[PDB]
Amino acid sequence: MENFQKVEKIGEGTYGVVYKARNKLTGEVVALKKIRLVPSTAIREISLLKELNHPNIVKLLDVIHTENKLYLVFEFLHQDLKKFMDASALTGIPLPLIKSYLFQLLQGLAFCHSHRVLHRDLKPQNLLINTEGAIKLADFGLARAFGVPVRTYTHEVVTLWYRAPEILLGCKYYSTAVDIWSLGCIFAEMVTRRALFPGDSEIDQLFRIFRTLGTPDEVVWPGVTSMPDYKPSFPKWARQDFSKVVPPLDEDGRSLLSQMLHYDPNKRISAKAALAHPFFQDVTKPVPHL
Ligand SMILES: NS(=O)(=O)c1ccc(Nc2cc(OC3CCCCC3)nc3ncnn23)cc1
Repeated sequence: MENFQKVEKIGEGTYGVVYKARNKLTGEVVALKKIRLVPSTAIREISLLKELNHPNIVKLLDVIHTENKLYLVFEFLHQDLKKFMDASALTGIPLPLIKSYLFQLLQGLAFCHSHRVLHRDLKPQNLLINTEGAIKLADFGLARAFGVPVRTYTHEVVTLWYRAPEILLGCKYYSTAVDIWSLGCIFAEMVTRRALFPGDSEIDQLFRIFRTLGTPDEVVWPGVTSMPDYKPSFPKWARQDFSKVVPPLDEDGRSLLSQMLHYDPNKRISAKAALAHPFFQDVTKPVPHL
């Protein structure tokens, strides 16, 4: 900590407070995360994350494990997608910039997924943007290293809006498909300027998904009915049209979105396949206003 002069609180992250800080010796401006907790397995896992380098992954600069405490030092980025969505809500983020952002995030996912590393907790607050038009994923890999709690150290409720249905149904093992689900949710929210599934409990989250995509059954999701938290008693809603769900989105975007939101994680499109989808045929990289 003392190697760093705290500039300001960015805010309270999943695992502890996050600060903009300056490296008092190198001049480097960084995001400093204190990890609220020791454990040798978290140490070796975090150490593996140091090598997982990609232009759309927030760079982990250093792990500081001193005085039985853990700090992570990241590349600093000045804005998150939530702030940027809020800032541009009168008109929406332009479609070419949505496409650029989705394309870059899928490249980041594809890279981490090829190394068997998952995010598990994608959300506008951990998608970070710069002035060169780049978008980057923050906190990749941390969930496996430390977990995902219900509440933060500060009692802020962790959001369920981007949680994949297999998680809500009590899947014990997560696949890369959970990140594709979240990213699809974020894609829809960029387009409509409304969260897709703003649940405020697990059942509310599940039943919001169900009311939009239809209650899943054995037809669309082989094995759904034997999942831990599946209840035969769930109401059986019918699916709605994507035309009604994400209106302005064109037929390519709707078609991609549909594949990122398949119930069965095995049927859900991979980041690699999604990058080849016709939706990206005219992708470009605009500069955002910021
Ligand atoms: N002003 S802002 O748009 O809210 C914003 C958002 C994000 C940052 N930077 C940030 C934030 C961050 O974690 C966030 C997660 C959500 C709670 C606040 C900390 N991790 C990071 N790694 C590199 N930059 N960085 C700075 C400002």
